[PDB]
Amino acid sequence: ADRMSKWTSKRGPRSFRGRKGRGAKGIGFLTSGWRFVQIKEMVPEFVVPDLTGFKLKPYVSYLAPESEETPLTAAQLFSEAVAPAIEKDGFEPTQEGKLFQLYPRNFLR
Amino acid sequence: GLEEFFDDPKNWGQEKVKSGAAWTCQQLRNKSNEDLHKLWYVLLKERNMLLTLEQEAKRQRLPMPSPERLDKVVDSMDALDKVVQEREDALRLLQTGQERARPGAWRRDIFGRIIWHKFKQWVIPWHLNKRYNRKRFFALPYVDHFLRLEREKRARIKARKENLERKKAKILLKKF
Amino acid sequence: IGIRLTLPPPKVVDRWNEKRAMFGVYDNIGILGNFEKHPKELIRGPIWLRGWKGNELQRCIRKRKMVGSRMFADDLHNLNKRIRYLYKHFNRHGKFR
Amino acid sequence: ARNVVYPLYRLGGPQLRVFRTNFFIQLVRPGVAQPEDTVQFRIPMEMTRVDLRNYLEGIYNVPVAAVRTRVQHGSNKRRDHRNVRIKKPDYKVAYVQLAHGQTFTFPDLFP
Amino acid sequence: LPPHYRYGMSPPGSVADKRKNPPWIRRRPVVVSDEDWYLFCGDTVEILEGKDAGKQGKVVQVIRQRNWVVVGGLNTHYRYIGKTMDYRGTMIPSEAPLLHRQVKLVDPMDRKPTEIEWRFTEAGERVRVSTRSGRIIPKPETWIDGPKDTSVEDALERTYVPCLKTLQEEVMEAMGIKETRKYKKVYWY
Amino acid sequence: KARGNEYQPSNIKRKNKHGWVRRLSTPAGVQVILRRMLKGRKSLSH
RNA sequence: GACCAAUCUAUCACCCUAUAGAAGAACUAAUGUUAGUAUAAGUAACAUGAAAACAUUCUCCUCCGCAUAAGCCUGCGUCAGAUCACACUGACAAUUAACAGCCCAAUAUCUACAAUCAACCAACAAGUCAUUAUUACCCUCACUGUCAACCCAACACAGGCAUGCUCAUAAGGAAAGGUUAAAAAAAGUAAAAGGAACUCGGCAAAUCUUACCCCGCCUGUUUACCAAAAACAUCACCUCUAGCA
RNA sequence: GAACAGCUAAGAGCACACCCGUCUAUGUAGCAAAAUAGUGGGAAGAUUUAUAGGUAGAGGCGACAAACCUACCGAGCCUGGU
RNA sequence: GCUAAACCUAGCCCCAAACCCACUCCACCUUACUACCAGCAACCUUAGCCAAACCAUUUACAUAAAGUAUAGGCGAUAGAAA
Ligand SMILES: [Mg+2]
Ligand SMILES: [Mg+2]
Ligand SMILES: [Mg+2]
Ligand SMILES: [Mg+2]
Ligand SMILES: [Mg+2]
Ligand SMILES: [Mg+2]
Ligand SMILES: [Mg+2]
Ligand SMILES: [Mg+2]
Ligand SMILES: [Mg+2]
Ligand SMILES: [Mg+2]
Ligand SMILES: [Mg+2]
Ligand SMILES: [Mg+2]
Ligand SMILES: [Mg+2]
Ligand SMILES: [Mg+2]
Ligand SMILES: [Mg+2]
Ligand SMILES: [Mg+2]
Ligand SMILES: [Mg+2]
Ligand SMILES: [Mg+2]
Ligand SMILES: [Mg+2]
Ligand SMILES: [Mg+2]
Ligand SMILES: [Mg+2]
Ligand SMILES: [Mg+2]
Ligand SMILES: [Mg+2]
Ligand SMILES: [Mg+2]
Ligand SMILES: [Mg+2]
Ligand SMILES: [Mg+2]
Ligand SMILES: [Mg+2]
Ligand SMILES: [Mg+2]
Repeated sequence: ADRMSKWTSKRGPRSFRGRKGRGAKGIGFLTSGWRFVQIKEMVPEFVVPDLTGFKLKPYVSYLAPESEETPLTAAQLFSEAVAPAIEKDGFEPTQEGKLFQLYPRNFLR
Repeated sequence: GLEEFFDDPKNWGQEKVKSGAAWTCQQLRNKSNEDLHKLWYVLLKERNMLLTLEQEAKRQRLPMPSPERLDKVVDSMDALDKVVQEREDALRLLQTGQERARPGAWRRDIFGRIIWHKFKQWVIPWHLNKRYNRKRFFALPYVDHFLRLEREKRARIKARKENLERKKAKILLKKF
Repeated sequence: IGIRLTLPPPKVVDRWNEKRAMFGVYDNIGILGNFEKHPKELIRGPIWLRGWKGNELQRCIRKRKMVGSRMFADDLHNLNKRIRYLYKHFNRHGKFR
Repeated sequence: ARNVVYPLYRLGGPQLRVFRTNFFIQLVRPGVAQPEDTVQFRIPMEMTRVDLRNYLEGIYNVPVAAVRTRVQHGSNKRRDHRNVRIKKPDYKVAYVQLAHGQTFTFPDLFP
Repeated sequence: LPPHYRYGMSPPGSVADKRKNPPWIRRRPVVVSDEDWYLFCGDTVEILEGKDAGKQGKVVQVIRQRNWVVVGGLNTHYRYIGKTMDYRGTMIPSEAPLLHRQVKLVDPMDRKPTEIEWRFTEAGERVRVSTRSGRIIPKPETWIDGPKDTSVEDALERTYVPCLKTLQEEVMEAMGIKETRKYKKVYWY
Repeated sequence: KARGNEYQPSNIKRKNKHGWVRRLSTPAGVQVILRRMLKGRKSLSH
């Protein structure tokens, strides 16, 4: 009997305690006989490259110069990638069957 | 290895570190994608190390040598994330001209307030999903009274703030 | 104790203020301004009244029939309650009858 | 990552990738002296067991054998002058166990 | 922080400041305006009120939150710092703030208290200019690399190549990972 | 007998008798939640 | 009818006063409201078993204690300061699943002989547990609960709380702050002769008990919170209504 | 779904747990805005109870107590008319 | 002299004037802050207190005309336009 007490998994009964739970993000499902199925495709794979011979460092030196901030826009990217437009003197309009679709967020981060 | 969770043992017990200057936005924009990913990974490792050091210091009941480095690492991570988001937004605008990565649309719930409904992504269409069918979207007429009451409360708050600013300006003028 | 102790600061008062020095000016324009504007239009106040004394109940009915069309819900309800109470207290309660 | 919508894998979809991880992790000192080669970790909420396993195996390459996570509850018996409750931030805890009997010991600082 | 925060001499992040202004104070906020500030930290100023009404010094701190300016070696009040134990201890002359107007800026060679204007010059653009004459009053006022420091040229290589290739796809192509599977269409409601 | 003990706490019955679903099924609970939001309370319903 | 304490307004005042405009304009009381403080009052209520090297030992009680569904959320462990002395104030971290929860692809389709040691004996209240053929399916250990002296009664409340367990022991606790025992009351031990003769009543405590009248079939329920019945209900009888999904 | 020792031997009898409280005494700003012991009736059945859902006032329910419906029900409180 | 006594600035009411707000990141109608899979939903004469000493028909939601006509258990009252 508390309104300010935020409802969580440490309050309700066994049913709601095991149903809700913290941000678990369902990775698989159950198969009748309480036999969870770990879908290998849904398990994330941390793509970590090799940090061999890295030049930069997580900290910069104050001796470096200072430059103005200019948020990149679509016009600048178009002006940069302007090779075929000038050669006229390749584009992906429809990307429904593409690997990582742009408009519908299908790629993680 | 687990040794990466801590800095150079030679620096253990000094209350001073020589490292600062966070990665600005222009410096991150002037870099490739692989270099940006490597820098992000190194910054994440440094953040993990600094968080472990902070927890150890809190457990040992001692102050921090210099959280400025942690603040600068967090700022650099935020700047890298913002640059990546801006690049993705530019690519999306040049590919389809669609605003906001996550799709959505405006809708009217029961309260009537125009809320930006967020898509949950499903497998089956909407004309047969039992759960989504229950999530109706209409305010009905009787909620007009509550909407008018909320609008009147907002107008009262705005008028109160305006009179407050006017009285403050009058008092300031009286003082001089 | 109810009475305070230390006296107050010197309440400065500018008798020759911009409003005081011009208070009552440009009034009575009708008797000598070939009658062009009534003094009742000079006062700056409510819109439902601007040159009519009246009374409490009468002023309330005026504000209702002149501003009630754009008044808030709670304000309109309070005004109606006040009008009804004033009517019940005037046309029934009282003395000399 | 954390606080980000994931792509629902139907059936014949590609392998789920995770570029530029958001959530972080940090180890702490054993509370009641844990067994050998048993490292503790304070994991946020949006993180599972296999997630941490892959995270470690990909970043630090630590030969993680078994993991056993759990959620901890934050204190809440404290009020300010306003008589308002204060719930500390909750976090998940894990007990990673190295393989091959590497035998790891929690290092100490501030000599 | 809550509104009407009486900014004291101590910064808004010290133990003394927190002890002075606990989270249950409701004092009377002092009235202060004056957005075009000009008194910076380290400027030759001259006091014209109270003690040392003429002696020049140097500004140390400038708390613009309440229009306060601290000068070095002027308007100092003595204090028994700490004292740790129950005895004499040691006395130190602690400075005090001073509101603007009363404390004006000092000229280079003239060395007199005069008002400064914000004239838009051709140098781009607004700069201090005395009233008695020109005199552009200037503003007031080494790092060896470390183990985790980048450099001076690595951060200016400019390796970005604008190409519609996406970061995820580029990383996948660089790492050599292959995935012939296709992403079937999904619903969004 | 002791009449100072009538409360039998149970999250199930509590959420079933005063739940968002039950408060939005009928217009009664809708008006209740609207009035609560207009009043300015922190918690709208259990 | 004659004056007048306070305020704002327009008038020279300016160690506090005058002319006119206004009343939310003037308190010994309305078992009036808010804040502190007298009054019974330092009176009623109150705890902490003993020795001691504070290691440890001794005396007594126990229908209580163990784990769990319901319920709470860190609520007598450490670190420094606060004090019947402290569970009080700030940091420390716990509680890691194998126990329980989080659970079932479709189409036609069918389970007459209950359980009660179920075989003798059977009975009425007729009863809790099953699958057949085809299609497609082959990746497998993800998430939550795990503490305490604990829940609901405004209190640290002789009060209320289910399941499997020895119910007195391997669990669980201390009725006596220290002195004397004035008066009154209550819970217990015994009583020289009577055993109900004070009392409207055999109404507390002990025997353990014989024969009657009224009413109620007997069980069961009622006015939770003063009346628990000679009232309420029916196994038995009887009146009326209804020819149907 | 759960509970009902044992003893004598059937909506049988005594009696554990357990259900309610006919009576005394204490309490009456107390342990309690309804408590403490036995004498009390039942305790394989009109029996008690853990969980969930349904019956809401011109109403529901009611082995009629014109009783109960969140401490005060000859009809619980709130809102707006008041 | 213990306990006490005062500070006034944050903000409030009136109209005078415009017509207001509203998605960075995940989460929210199932048990709200829950990534995930086969089924009806809408439009309703408001009553009532009170006054006629009860009470049923009755009782209110710029200026002048005018509180006139008119309606009214023709009594308490209501009350327009050209
Ligand atoms: Mg009580
Ligand atoms: Mg008085
Ligand atoms: Mg009295
Ligand atoms: Mg009085
Ligand atoms: Mg007395
Ligand atoms: Mg004791
Ligand atoms: Mg436990
Ligand atoms: Mg004593
Ligand atoms: Mg004898
Ligand atoms: Mg005798
Ligand atoms: Mg006698
Ligand atoms: Mg006699
Ligand atoms: Mg007798
Ligand atoms: Mg007998
Ligand atoms: Mg009978
Ligand atoms: Mg009674
Ligand atoms: Mg009785
Ligand atoms: Mg009967
Ligand atoms: Mg019968
Ligand atoms: Mg009796
Ligand atoms: Mg009495
Ligand atoms: Mg009986
Ligand atoms: Mg019996
Ligand atoms: Mg028995
Ligand atoms: Mg009622
Ligand atoms: Mg009346
Ligand atoms: Mg009447
Ligand atoms: Mg007209």
